[PDB]
Amino acid sequence: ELRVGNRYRLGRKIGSGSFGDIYLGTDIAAGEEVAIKLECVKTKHPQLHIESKIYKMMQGGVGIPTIRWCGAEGDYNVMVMELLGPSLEDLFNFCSRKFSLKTVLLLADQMISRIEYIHSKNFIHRDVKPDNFLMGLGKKGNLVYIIDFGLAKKYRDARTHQHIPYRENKNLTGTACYASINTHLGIEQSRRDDLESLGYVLMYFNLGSLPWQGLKAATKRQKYERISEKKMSTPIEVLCKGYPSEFATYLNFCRSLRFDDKPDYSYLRQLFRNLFHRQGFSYDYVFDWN
Repeated sequence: ELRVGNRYRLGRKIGSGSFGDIYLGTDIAAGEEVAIKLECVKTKHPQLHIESKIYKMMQGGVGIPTIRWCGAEGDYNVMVMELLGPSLEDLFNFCSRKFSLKTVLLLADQMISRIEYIHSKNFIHRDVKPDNFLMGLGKKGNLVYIIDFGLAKKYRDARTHQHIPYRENKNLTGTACYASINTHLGIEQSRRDDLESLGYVLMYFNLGSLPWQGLKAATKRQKYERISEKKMSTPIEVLCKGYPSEFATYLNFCRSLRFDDKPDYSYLRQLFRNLFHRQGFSYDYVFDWN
């Protein structure tokens, strides 16, 4: 029987992540289902070990999955991960690509907090998108988790908190559709960029689409140019027309942050909390899918 170590039976592919695919796993003894990420070792720049280290530095945070680095069985590096529930994109689809305002705001409160927590541990995520947020299981089915640290980067020194310098970006980039304007301009990402991307995710949930999705017959690398140009030419006020002004205020705030600023996470959450409460909502974790 093909197993990881002696413990995790390997199953079918269940998805993709940064730098490697994900397969279903079954603790032969415990019966518990896990996710197993595999990275081919044939590369001069391996990433999965680094990613496992970041997860380990985040462990114990609310909404951070538990992982196990297992080193290299033959041609693959192996990381075993807590199996979570559906992603927010999956749940958006279960909801026929319509979320209520209450659900968007329930999600927004937790997603800002998840990003704040990563930042508190000295990293930026750099690939904020719907598929990297997933709901927990069972008791923790009301908790939003954030996943995938393969593109994450330290933005400040752990001992001195000296911020990384403002420079042209060197590292690989996340999805074009949710990238910040600074990323399109070739500047190193910092805390502000993670939060700006979250603003595009929230407006995606509000709209069902973003105005820069949908593309032209081209080289694909042109396709990135198309997304960049439409995003930069679309004012936040046009993007957010017809939705509560807090979504536009949120995005303007993130765009106006200085590179090394500590974002006012509380302000951003409070914009949405006071909107949520003005509608008579309660933070009772009853999402549309419940």
